[PDB]
Amino acid sequence: MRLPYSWLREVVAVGASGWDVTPGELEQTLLRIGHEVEEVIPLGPVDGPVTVGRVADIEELTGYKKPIRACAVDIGDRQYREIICGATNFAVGDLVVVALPGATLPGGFTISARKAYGRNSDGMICSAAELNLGADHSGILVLPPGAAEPGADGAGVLGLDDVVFHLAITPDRGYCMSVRGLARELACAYDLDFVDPASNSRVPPLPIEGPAWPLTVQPETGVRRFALRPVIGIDPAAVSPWWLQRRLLLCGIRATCPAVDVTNYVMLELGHPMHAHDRNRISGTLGVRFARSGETAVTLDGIERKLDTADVLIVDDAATAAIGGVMGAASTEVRADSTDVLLEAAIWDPAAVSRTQRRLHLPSEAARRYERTVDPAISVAALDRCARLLADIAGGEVSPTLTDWRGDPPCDDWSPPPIRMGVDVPDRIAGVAYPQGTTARRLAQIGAVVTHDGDTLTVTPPSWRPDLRQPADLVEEVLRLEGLEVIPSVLPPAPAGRGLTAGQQRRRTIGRSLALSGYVEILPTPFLPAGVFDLWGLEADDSRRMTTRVLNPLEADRPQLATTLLPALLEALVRNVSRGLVDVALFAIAQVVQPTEQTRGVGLIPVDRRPTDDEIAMLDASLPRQPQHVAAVLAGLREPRGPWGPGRPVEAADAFEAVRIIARASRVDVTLRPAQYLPWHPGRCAQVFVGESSVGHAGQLHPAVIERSGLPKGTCAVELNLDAIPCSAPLPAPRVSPYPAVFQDVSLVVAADIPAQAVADAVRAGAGDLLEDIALFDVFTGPQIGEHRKSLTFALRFRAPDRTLTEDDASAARDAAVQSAAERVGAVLRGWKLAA
Amino acid sequence: RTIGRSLALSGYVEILPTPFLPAGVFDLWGLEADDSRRMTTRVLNPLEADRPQLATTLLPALLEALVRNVSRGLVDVALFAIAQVVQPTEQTRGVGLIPVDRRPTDDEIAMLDASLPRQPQHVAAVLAGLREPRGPWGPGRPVEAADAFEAVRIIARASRVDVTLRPAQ
Amino acid sequence: LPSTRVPAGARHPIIMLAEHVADTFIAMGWELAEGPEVETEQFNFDALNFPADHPARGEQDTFYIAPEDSRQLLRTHTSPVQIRTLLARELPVYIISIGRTFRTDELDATHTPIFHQVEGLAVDRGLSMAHLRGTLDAFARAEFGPSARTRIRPHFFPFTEPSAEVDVWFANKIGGAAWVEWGGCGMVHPNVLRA
Amino acid sequence: DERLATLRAERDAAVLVAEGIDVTLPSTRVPAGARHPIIMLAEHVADTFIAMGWELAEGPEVETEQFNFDALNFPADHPARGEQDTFYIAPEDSRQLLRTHTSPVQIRTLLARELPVYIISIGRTFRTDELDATHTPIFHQVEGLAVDRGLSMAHLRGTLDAFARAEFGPSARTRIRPHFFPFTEPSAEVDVWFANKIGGAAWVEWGGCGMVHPNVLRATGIDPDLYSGFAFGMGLERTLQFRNGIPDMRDMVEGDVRFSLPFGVGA
Ligand SMILES: O=C(Nc1cccc(S(=O)(=O)NCCc2c[nH]c3ccccc23)c1)Nc1nccs1
Ligand SMILES: O=C(Nc1cccc(S(=O)(=O)NCCc2c[nH]c3ccccc23)c1)Nc1nccs1
Repeated sequence: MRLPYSWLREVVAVGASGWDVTPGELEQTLLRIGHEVEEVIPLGPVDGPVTVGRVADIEELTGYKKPIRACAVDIGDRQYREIICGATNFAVGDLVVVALPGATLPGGFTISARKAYGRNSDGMICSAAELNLGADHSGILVLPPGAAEPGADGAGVLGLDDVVFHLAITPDRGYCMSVRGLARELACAYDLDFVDPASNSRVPPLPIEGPAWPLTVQPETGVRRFALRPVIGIDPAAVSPWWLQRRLLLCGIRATCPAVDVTNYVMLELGHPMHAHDRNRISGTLGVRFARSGETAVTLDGIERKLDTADVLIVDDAATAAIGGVMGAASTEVRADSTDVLLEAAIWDPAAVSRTQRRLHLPSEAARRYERTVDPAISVAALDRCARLLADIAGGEVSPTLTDWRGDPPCDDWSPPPIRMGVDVPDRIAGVAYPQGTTARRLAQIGAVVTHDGDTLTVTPPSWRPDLRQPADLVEEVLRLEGLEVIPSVLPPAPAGRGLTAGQQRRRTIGRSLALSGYVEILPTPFLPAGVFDLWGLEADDSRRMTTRVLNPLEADRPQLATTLLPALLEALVRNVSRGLVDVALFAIAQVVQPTEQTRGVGLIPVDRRPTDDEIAMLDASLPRQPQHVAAVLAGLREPRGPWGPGRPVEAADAFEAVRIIARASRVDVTLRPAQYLPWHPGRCAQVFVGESSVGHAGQLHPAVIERSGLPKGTCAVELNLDAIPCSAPLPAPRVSPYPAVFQDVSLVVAADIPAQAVADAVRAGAGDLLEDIALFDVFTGPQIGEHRKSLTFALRFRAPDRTLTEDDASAARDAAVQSAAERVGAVLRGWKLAA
Repeated sequence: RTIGRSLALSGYVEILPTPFLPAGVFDLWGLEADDSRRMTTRVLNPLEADRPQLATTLLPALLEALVRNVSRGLVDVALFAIAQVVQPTEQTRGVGLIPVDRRPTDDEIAMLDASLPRQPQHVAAVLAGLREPRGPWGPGRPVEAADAFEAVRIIARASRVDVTLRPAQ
Repeated sequence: LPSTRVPAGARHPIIMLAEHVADTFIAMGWELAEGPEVETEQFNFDALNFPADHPARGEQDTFYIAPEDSRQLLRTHTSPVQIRTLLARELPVYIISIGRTFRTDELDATHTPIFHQVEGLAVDRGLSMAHLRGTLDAFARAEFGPSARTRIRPHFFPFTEPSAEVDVWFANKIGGAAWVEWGGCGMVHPNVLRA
Repeated sequence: DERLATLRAERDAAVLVAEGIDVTLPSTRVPAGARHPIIMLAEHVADTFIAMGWELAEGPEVETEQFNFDALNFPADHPARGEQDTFYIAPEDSRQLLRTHTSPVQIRTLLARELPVYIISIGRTFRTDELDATHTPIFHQVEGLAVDRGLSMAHLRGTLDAFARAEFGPSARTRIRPHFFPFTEPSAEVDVWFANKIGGAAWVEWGGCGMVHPNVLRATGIDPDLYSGFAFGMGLERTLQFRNGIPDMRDMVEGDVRFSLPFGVGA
């Protein structure tokens, strides 16, 4: 909301004459009490010959691209200057604003007698933008006839010593979107008497002598007040005086005709939007009713709106007059020949206007004030103020007829309920001991009726303050007017906390551990790539395709939430590779979204109580499963190239090692088992188990998936479900025997298909407690042992707890281990050795 | 903490070092007579009569734990310690008793602090045997000087500072 | 010669900032809370005093879960986590919650649709704006140096009353200390306490 | 060519089995290490008290007699000193020693900081005990000190009980029964109810506590009529021994990698 300081100063000055403050101080005071000041614009300065001119002659220059005009301009004292201008929104006889040779326009432009388009141009005719007077639009500024004589000083006529304040009013302060409301706020801040510009001393009521039009109101539309008054026989050719067109321009409104201009002016002045109907274009009774399915209205701008059965209209016998609270319609629109005007002063339902305007994308000046509740007490006063002013400008009478529907039964008293609040409650909440009588003085300034009953005030807020409705609301009024800067900084004592949880501590350890091992964390996106599961070649019934779906995504082809973190990880990989960073390991710890049934929403639960355990359980059950995952991808070189050697490309074993890093970080033991599971390679994919619970997969990606996806050849990947990895808090007590160890190496021949870990387990199982360590050295194949067999060489370290192991005692333990491998995996001993 | 997490992930095992030096460790190292590391603070009633000198360096204790691991058959080992040393400046100067019916003045505290040896915090590590173990990938890689240089770079990355290495004797 | 054959990685700087924030509040006795990113409208709006027909919702700022009128959405801030914590725990409650949050902003140099938020909630007997400012000032010292403090000036949020916007005095740099708009705060609205 | 694509796929799927691997092979070419279990216990203790608003303090291990004895109300000629329990720094009558507990660090913190003071201090400490299965001459201690207005034994017990829950489970609590220390009055010995194990819950002697003696408050410039203080201390090797069931403390101190590795990295 833009408005100019002069107008705001004028309204404040009625009850505190002589009031005046710098823009700086005004900006600061506005911020301190709660109003965001987006910009402070003083009206761009001019120097020198910038005066009113009158266009005495126009000559259309032909032969150029656009239409150009050589103009004779009367600039004062019977001097006529020739001026080139490219606009077209002016005729002979029009007052304009000329910047003449020697003048300096805002932006540091000096005007000079140039030659242009074949003629001499002694300056230029100005636009409201070029003078930093108002918004840039097509064409130059034209002053209304009789605003000033040719030769008058531009800066004084235009009022360029004024400053416009651009504010962002918060939706709880609708009353502040007008000179009325902001002026009241300043009188509160500055401790001034305030004369309300909507009151009767300042708007004397016009007569009330019978209805002004037939009106039926379906009251379930939420209309709270609906008033009409007519002004007849107005000059359709009159224009608004300069002072009024100016104030509208500084407020962001382009003036058009007195019928419209006067309703925009009173809207800005008092905060009650208004509308002017061409009365002679209404047919019959005015009806306020809901719209029907499929109904249409054409609004002032000539655009057909598709309506909705929750939209409130004004209709007559013939057509639609208004989308009530949002925008008038074409059928009763004031237009060039309109002589008899019916003025609408309505109070619509805030939620109704909100829904309708969002749905139609019509955030009009009217709608935005109704959304935030307009003061119903001032409808007739805004009506009367508006009628007098229209008659005064365009010269008709104000008919003494008046409709004033005020509900059924009529509501005569618009005040909210009273609020009971303890007198020191603002003191407690602020942590300040305010001077005595402070809370009651400040609530008085904002227009509430305050009465004392010991320690308990009763506060009845004014009608323009529907936001003031609990004691909390009243505290904010006291605290903001006293200033928030007076509130001290006092650390609270917080109780002994329990610190971070196991799961939180585990996710940090997983991240530190992966980052040290060379992985770079990304923030994954939860919006899947389009068709990623078709690229992976997933079956139609694969659980990962059952995705939750967003309904208004920022990319229309990426609306599915992720059931897996790999898509986002692979996306960041592709980005790194495409920028020349080809040796990359990335990881993510984030939640997935895995829905169980269909999207089942739970109905609204009353918020005047807490939900019951059953209601919470039902809300939880309605949401998708959202477990925490950890995932990683690797491509390129795992070990970089350097003096040591050429480096080592990523292989599936590096993803297996990433499982082991995560598991070590989680203090749990894993087992890897061969598995087939897209998007992994079928012979290089492992399913990960903690105990007997599957927790995810790891390995190399399927080369077909890599190819269809544009991934680096050989990309590996790992994904684990962190919710499936149980907590462990081990309390180890390692036996550390100091007696000498015995080292023996044993080679076993097994079927190629037997996993190496199976052979190690079998050797450990049979060897017993004497086996301190087992480790795989060699995996050898060759013809002499069998085309489908392989030799595994294990390094065994034996150690006794109480004695030095004899070497025969160790060989007994080996024999037992070899026999166990025979019985379990069919192993055949090939040879043993005393590791030297 | 970050230095310890970072070294432990890179495969080092932390020990609690002992502050009592081994007997004649600096003669074994061949240190000169005036080497600052020989100016040790001395305990007066040690549990071993030939180990009464407090450590000016954490390597003696680290090397002692290494020798123990190696002598028990654990020959591929990287150990580290984060602990303070004791480096005295003048001779053992004690400060006389200050009355305890009042708090000591800033000057008296400064004088007590100045009377104690310098006791900075050190980080140290030792490595022997295989740095990378033997397995299907290959025979493994024995420890080399570059692995100690890499240990500097781990500590420095953990400390978020940049280091330079320069040849030295 | 280079010695680093296992190049170092990096935890994400947002994650590390969250970590530093969380450690700051833990060290003051507070606790961390967490919750889902797909959340019920009950907890993300209705319990927060922010009803259906209030001026604004997710015609313009919220990702909604299909289908139309399922009362599910991607959370737009972490307050529903604070709301869950108030249902689930005994009072007093001192709670930080840090998490991924979702707004329909196009990604440019100063906006991201997927962002990470920190929120605090203290509910106890006798808490005031004075305590709010002390917490905010401790938090600012932790993240911005011992010279930092905050100022508050009135604003509006549906879940607080009074409400304020928080500016942080960023002394250590910015190329010459200035106030910077940090976030928002307020006293919890009574309708939120009843819900 | 339905059957062309069929076998042109079947041979393509067997190219994938041809290039299969034993996914159970070892992958760890950078074997993991381990932060020391005492260090990790200290870390867990420190995090427990930080999370309650307390702060960690540190100080030298070679310390002045002023701070290790005289400020702690423990004079020259009191029954006992370092004829029998303290390592003394040469030469005889230099008033330097290896600290025997971390209280001098708490004493330094009281001189250096403004009140109130809530302080944990964890550090290496030195006693002339021969190394055996239940004693070590070089050990690690934790101590606490709360000095504020209005502190009582009730607060001492609440802190001790929070600490026990952190290190021993939600079923744990403490009992105190009177003892004597020169720096506290009343003094008590602290027993912890170790429910989670021990092979059947029992009380275990944990450490000692008490209210800070007024002579200690005067020797640090604090008026014992305005401020009171409590304090406690527990030995970490002791705590680890009976919590984990570690029969031989030599394993804690000797540096065998086999003792640390099973405790994990500590990251
Ligand atoms: O009050 C709580 N947090 C809190 C309070 C004040 C500011 C902030 S903020 O700085 O995040 N700004 C948010 C702004 C905003 C988001 N959506 C809107 C819609 C309309 C208008 C404004 C917004 C967070 N949490 C609670 N938990 C339980 C009970 S109250
Ligand atoms: O009071 C503090 N700590 C504290 C209090 C009670 C118990 C413990 S203990 O559990 O560590 N047991 C120690 C036993 C002991 C060691 N040497 C002795 C000599 C003779 C007799 C007994 C002992 C520590 N600290 C303070 N800092 C500043 C002001 S008070």
